[PDB]
Amino acid sequence: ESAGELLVATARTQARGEVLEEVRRRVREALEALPQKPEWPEVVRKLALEALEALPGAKALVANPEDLPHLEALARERGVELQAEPALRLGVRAVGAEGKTQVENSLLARLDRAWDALSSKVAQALW
Amino acid sequence: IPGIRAQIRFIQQVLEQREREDTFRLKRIKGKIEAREAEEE
Amino acid sequence: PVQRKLDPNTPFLTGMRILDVLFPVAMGGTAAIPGPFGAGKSVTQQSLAKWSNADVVVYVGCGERGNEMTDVLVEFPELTDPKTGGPLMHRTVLIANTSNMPVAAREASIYVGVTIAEYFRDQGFSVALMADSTSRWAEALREISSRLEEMPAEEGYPPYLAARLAAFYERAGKVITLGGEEGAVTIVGAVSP
Amino acid sequence: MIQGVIQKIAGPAVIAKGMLGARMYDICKVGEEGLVGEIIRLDGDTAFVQVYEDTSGLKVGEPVVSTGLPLAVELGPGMLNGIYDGIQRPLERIREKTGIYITRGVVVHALDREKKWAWTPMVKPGDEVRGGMVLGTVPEFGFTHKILVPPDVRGRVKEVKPAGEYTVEEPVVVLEDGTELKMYHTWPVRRARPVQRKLDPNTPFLTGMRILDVLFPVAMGGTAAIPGPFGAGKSVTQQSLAKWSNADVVVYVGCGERGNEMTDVLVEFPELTDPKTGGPLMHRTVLIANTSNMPVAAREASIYVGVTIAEYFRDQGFSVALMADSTSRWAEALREISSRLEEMPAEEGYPPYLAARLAAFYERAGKVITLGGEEGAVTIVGAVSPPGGDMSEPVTQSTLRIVGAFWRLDASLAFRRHFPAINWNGSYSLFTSALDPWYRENVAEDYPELRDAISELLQREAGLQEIVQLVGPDALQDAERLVIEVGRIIREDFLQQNAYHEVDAYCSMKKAYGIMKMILAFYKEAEAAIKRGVSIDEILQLPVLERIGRARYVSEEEFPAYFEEAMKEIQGAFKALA
Amino acid sequence: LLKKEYTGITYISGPLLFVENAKDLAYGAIVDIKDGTGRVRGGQVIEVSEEYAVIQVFEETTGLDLATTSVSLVEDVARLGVSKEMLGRRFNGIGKPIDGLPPITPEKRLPITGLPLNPVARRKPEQFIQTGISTIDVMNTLVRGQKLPIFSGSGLPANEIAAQIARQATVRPDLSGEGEKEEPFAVVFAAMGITQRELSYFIQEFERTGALSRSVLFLNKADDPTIERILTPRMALTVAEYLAFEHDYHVLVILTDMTNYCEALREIGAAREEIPGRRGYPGYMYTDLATIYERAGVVEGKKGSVTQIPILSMPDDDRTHPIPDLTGYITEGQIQLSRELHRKGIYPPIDPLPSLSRLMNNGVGKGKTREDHKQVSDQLYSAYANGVDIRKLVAIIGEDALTENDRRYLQFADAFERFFINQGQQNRSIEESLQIAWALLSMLPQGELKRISKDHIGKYYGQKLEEI
Amino acid sequence: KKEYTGITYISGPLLFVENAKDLAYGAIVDIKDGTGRVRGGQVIEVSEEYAVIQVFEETTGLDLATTSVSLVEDVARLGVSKEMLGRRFNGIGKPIDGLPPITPEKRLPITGLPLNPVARRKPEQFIQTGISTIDVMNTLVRGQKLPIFSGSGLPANEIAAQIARQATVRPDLSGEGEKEEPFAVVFAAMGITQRELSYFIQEFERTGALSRSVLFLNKADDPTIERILTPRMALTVAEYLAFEHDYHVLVILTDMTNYCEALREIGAAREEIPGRRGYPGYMYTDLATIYERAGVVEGKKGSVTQIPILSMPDDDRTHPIPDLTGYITEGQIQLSRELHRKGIYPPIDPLPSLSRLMNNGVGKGKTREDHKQVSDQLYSAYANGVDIRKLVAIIGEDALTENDRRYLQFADAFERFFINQGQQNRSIEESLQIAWALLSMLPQGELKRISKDHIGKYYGQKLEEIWGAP
Amino acid sequence: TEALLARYRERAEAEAKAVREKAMARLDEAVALVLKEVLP
Repeated sequence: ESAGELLVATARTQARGEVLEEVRRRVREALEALPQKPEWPEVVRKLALEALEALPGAKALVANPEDLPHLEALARERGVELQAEPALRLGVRAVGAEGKTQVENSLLARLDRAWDALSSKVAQALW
Repeated sequence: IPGIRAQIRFIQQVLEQREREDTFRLKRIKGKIEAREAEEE
Repeated sequence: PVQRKLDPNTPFLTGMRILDVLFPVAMGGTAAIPGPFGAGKSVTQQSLAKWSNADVVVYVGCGERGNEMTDVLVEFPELTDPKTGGPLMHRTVLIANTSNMPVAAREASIYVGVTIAEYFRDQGFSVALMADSTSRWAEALREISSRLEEMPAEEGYPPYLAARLAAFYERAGKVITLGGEEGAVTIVGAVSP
Repeated sequence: MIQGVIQKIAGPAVIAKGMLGARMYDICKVGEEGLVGEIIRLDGDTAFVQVYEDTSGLKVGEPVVSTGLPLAVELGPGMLNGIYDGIQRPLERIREKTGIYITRGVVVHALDREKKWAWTPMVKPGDEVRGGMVLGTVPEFGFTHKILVPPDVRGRVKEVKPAGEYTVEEPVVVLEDGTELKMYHTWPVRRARPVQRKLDPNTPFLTGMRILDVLFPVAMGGTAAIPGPFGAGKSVTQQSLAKWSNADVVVYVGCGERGNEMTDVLVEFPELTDPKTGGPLMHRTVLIANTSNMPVAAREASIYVGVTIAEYFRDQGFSVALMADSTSRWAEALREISSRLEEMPAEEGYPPYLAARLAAFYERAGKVITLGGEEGAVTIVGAVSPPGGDMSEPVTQSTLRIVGAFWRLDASLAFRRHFPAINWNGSYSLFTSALDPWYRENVAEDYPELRDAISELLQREAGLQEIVQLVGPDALQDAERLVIEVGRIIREDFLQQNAYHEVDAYCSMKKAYGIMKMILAFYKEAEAAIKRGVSIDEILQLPVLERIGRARYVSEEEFPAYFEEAMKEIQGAFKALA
Repeated sequence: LLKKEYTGITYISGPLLFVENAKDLAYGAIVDIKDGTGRVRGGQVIEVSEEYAVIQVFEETTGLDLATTSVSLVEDVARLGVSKEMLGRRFNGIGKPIDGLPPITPEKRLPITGLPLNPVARRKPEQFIQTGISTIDVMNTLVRGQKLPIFSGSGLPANEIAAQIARQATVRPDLSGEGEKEEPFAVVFAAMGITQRELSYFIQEFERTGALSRSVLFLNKADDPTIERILTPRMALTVAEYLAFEHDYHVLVILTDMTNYCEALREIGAAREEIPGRRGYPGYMYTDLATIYERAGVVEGKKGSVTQIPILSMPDDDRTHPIPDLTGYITEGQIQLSRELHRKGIYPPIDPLPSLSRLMNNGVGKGKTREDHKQVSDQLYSAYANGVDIRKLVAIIGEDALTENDRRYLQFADAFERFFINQGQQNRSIEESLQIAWALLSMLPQGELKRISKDHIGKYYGQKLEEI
Repeated sequence: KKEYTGITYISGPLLFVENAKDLAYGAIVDIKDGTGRVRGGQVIEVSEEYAVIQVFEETTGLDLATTSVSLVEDVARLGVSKEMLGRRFNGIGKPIDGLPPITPEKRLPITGLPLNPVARRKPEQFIQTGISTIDVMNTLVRGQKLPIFSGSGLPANEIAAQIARQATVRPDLSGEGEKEEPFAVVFAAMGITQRELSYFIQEFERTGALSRSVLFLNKADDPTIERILTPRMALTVAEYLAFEHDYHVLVILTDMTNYCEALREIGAAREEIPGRRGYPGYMYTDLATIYERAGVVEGKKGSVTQIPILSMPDDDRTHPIPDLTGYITEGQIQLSRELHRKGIYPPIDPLPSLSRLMNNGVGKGKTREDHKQVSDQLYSAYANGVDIRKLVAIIGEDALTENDRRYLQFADAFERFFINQGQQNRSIEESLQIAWALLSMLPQGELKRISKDHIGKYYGQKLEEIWGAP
Repeated sequence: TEALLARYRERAEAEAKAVREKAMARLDEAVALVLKEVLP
């Protein structure tokens, strides 16, 4: 009977899922390729600025040592401290004044937080 | 016999409900007393 | 405020034989209609709204089904007032706070309905106020008292429940208004034990 | 390892300091004696520990050390033929080391660490392994015990030890990552073991008892409940189920039973003989034994330990029969624990989450496709013994909401020397509709209709009791007397079963179908005769009734002959009879 | 798009945990609790103050500590991604797939609590759903947009009745006048801690009828956490409302074992130490159940509809239990099942006397089936009540002491149970059910039918029990 | 030795002591005031901030300035020895007989350890109580727990004293037997009055039963902690004797209702939310710790047998105390108010009485081969007799069948001769003889529960053997 | 008969291929959209 149309439906859904996962893979590759290019310091500075703005008061600013020279300008100007850490790349992380809150602005996390909403737009664009 | 059974069930439910209410009141009062002790000793 | 309280002497004809004959309620009186679910509380209340001899009918939907307020909104405009001859909805005021609406608002709904009824009484009318369920007002009181962390009386209800119900039901009566006219408020309240 | 110091002692409840980092529901060792407890609360730098054993003699300042793992069971070779507590403590070794009393803080390993096992590897270096796959094999009595990769382990094999005799602790497969896979692994008792897919109740669990296998069947992977009246022969029925069922392994959980009832269980099972092999049945059984004076934590964890062991043997690819005795006692233990935690009681003092826990226990049963791709099942038969026998009790009501079959053992039948003492007017099964196709393919195409006819006859005979009581059987007319007597024949020749007989102790579905068909054919011919005018007193004298009387006692290899012969003689009797 | 983590856990006890400097956690906000193992589990903010925030975890708290645990913010409001592609999928009770297919691409993200329907925006449920079961179609008619639960017992076949209603329910536009083309039902099935057996039955039936292609399944099993049991019906009804009032669907929602929902509610309320009600159930259980049931209905200016058939097992077979009582005050009637009829072998075992449909009168009559429907129903109720009364009397004084009138009423009651209630799996048209009803009424004198007008009695009285 | 004077709170039975982290949980402490009086107490909660002492007796003279606390023992312990036989103690072990104190062979904790369930053995030997309604119909087996359910004003104390004076083992009935089998009775009286104390002293001293008994007598005005400790000390002595000197010990606990009320009072004293009907949610565990301490162990020749006596609060078998006791024990001997007020002593109603383990301890090699069937026939005959006795009030005797009248006469004779034995002491042989004499009053043929061999062997005795000297 | 199921299998394979081929054209633009929406 027409119950065999389930095969067509599941095939279509599985193909769409594979396409979306490939799009995500390419996005992750592009993200990890950003720091190598010269345009990375400004985006990281903006990320750190937003992270600080999210804290009513930040005790310190945390980023990988390769970013510390680029973030020193904001760190000293904003008056907050700073410390090196093998933290997540592609962004900067903030620590609350009391030391019990923490805001992270990594792009590898922003992608995870934005994929659920962006999936509909990406699917519309693809098809 | 069904009538007596129904009456027994009704009275059992009433008594159990009253016991539950008493226990809940005791617990709430005890918790309030503990909070008062913690806040002001 | 009122000028005087009078002794009820005229009937509040509900249009139902059992209530009108065996258990009458006067125009300044009060009545409770408790019953288990499926017994016909809502049909009786709507019948009182449809056929009563009251100048103005104030219906209060405290924490009851919303379909029962849609029923009134959709049917009353097509029905005729027993006396005035115009649309029935023209003599009706609806206060709706359904079961899925905010819990704290049930108390406010009771009080708003009673105040509107008292106002129309002050104009010199005979007002019928129907409370769809006072048990839900009691539930709202219980929830708020739970948040206030108060000690409960029987079945979790705050000990001041009887006082609230009394203040509500004692706003009924045939009175001589401050303007010298005569008016009344009949309260028929429904309990959902 | 997290270490602290006792701050407050009040009954079984101990508060510990310096316990920052301790995890919820971890197992902790309290005091110098190392008494085992469970972390039930965390507050600042403190942890609330509820100690299983008595805390007399403890002092403030004594050390509290956290193990870091929750309540877990050791799963591996050496569990069969074992007698354990509610927390998997081998009782024979405790007796050997401590006497006739159980002392505080007796540390003994579940699996013996000195016995050697014959290891036959089934993997080679470079093979990939995933959770549930079979690394190797070991012979345990009559069982090809499969050693399984723990469900949360993956990697590429590096070293596989050769064949030989090894202790359970010895690494036997070392993965490229470095993980060392021993012959056993620990699993939490409150976490259901992973599986690929749960299947449907399509196939039956053959208990070997006619009444249960026909009128109130339980599917492989299903759940059943029996009430334990005194004098109803519950123990004999349970033992017969253990002996004659199609389960490859039997797990028996006593979760708070009386001292002498547990003595009876522990003295009788070792004397039970496995029909499949003739050796002891305990070679195929695991016993969890708890008395009412043992710690409350043990009594609460008994059923979880039992179900975890059953799930392990299921993953090995077996069908396991789990028989929890007096889940009411387990509910009492749960009630006591909840009371000590200062929780709100619901209904008869039971915690509000009694039904949820009972459901989570009963619904680890089911026929499954294991992580290794094999097929196994766990069937649960829990016993509900309310103190007064009232069925409105919360435990019985919660159980009946979740189980698929209810077999009402009744003492009244046992008083009438009817065994098994199962009442067919209060019992029910919710599996028959799902099991119909299996019956149509495996026993006979008309078996369901015959079973329905037998049920209808029993119902009719129940309806006629109000007349037989006022006026004896002799007064009833011929048709009603035929109904009464076909009911007697059913009760005596199909529903009764002597558990101590050589042949009648076990009945196959074919044997039951044959007996039912004979009875119904006799009833049809007898109705015809009564409509022809033959007095019923003449019908009851036929020797064919005597032949139907002995059908129970004919062997399985002989029953077919007996069966067609008796059918022919049934047709002969009434045709010949005038 | 910023991930804010809070590591100030102060107190973990049972299902609750407290976080200190969490002033930026909204009330009702969904959080994410991460442990040292990296395991990620969710919870909800149930109280927030300047001192701490109270979070209730949707699963057990095993493995939580105050050193390595952290809570992050998922959303300020509990939301569910929805689409028209949910049809044909299976979910976990939180929303995640269990069918192996890739996750859904959300067209919108709607709050799961929903919002109350404005009483001015609803229209009156009018359309008649022919369930194929006479006891419902003639006596307890189900109208589209109605919430009509099934009151069942411990071992009675309510799941079978729900499956049969799903398979057979139709609209019958020919009687209504329009004669429109068929508009099949979409089915949203929510499970609240069911056994594998009931789930297997349901899946097998839906596969047999090909319903899964137009169904959404939310499955919370007995092995799943009890706290998540509260989210499942809200997810199901959010999906149903989205479909009905954004894509003009007619959704039939089946919520199975609402008693499990109420047990989970009681467990949570006991944990929170709230003022209880009648048997330990929270004082707000009526409001919580209303927030679920009231989400059904029909909206003015839209073509879709959401109709609900909750299934709850009355504990110990008593209406006066809090769960059936509070459901009765909310729902628009109830279809109660009888253990006696079940023991006699009658399927579906629906006892008319304790069963009611409040919205019956708005969906039966001229242009809404047949003009004799309501009077026939009332006459059947009166006659069956008389028969039951005389059956009670006969159990005391026997049959010989009866009048001819009483004997006719007993025979009517027995024939009613044997032919009207007992129909097996057969799908009956409304006309067939009314024909059987009139044949049963024909067993009584033509002057005992006080509820039927003389015209209808003339029109239909006379047929014998010969339906085939 | 060491004294703690940092007392900071007195209220009710509790006392808070500061800087007492050396005190172990559960310790026993002496409390001294200015007058020099010394009170006892138990440490019930120890914390860094303070320790909580539950004071035995009352606090009618204590003050924060002068009171001090000192340590007696880390764990409640009892010094035991075989010289306890013939002695009377007070629930904490202090002698109250006027004799010097005992010299303990060892000192043993009173919260005894659980018995390993693999060490236990199936009860198979009976102990003769001397009362026919128990020996023949509700037999008591070694290692059994068979409580006596009594009422408000029924003579349970007298029955307890009689069982104490008459209890014996019967090796002669078990094959070749053994040259000797020591027997002892432990007697725990919880919450008794001065009247009952005098009665027990006199009964034990007037027949020489003291020489084989140990008495732990707790009065009603004595402290409640003493009431809770009394059964534990009794069972500690019983286990000592049984499993270290091969005695057969019979433990009689006089009033378990008083124990449970004491438990409730102390639970409230320790600030615990009560459970069902006001009793602690852990009452089941405590009652199991008391009861489950009896049994027979493998490889040991001794045994501990228990007879808990409890008064049903309102003749209600569903009250928590009788309910849990039945849910943990192995039968019940129930006393009858009707039989009591008709003059029958001891008033045991056979119909509601049961002994689960009876079938193991009766038969060949123990009692007699006809025991079980005689008991079943007696039960059935008495039931029919009672039913017919109620029917005759309506239908009259002339409308009954002859068999019915025989059952009527059997019921009358059964009540007058089997249940009503007074202070006599009956061996199992005498009881079985009376049973067969009573059964002879029914036609041989209505005895459907007894095999023909036993009938031919024993049927036909004359009731004059007992009717001539009841 | 099984012929219908085989036909549906062929149709499903064709549909999956068509979806993949259609997607292959615009994938880079989708990546650009995601990058624009994820960056600050």
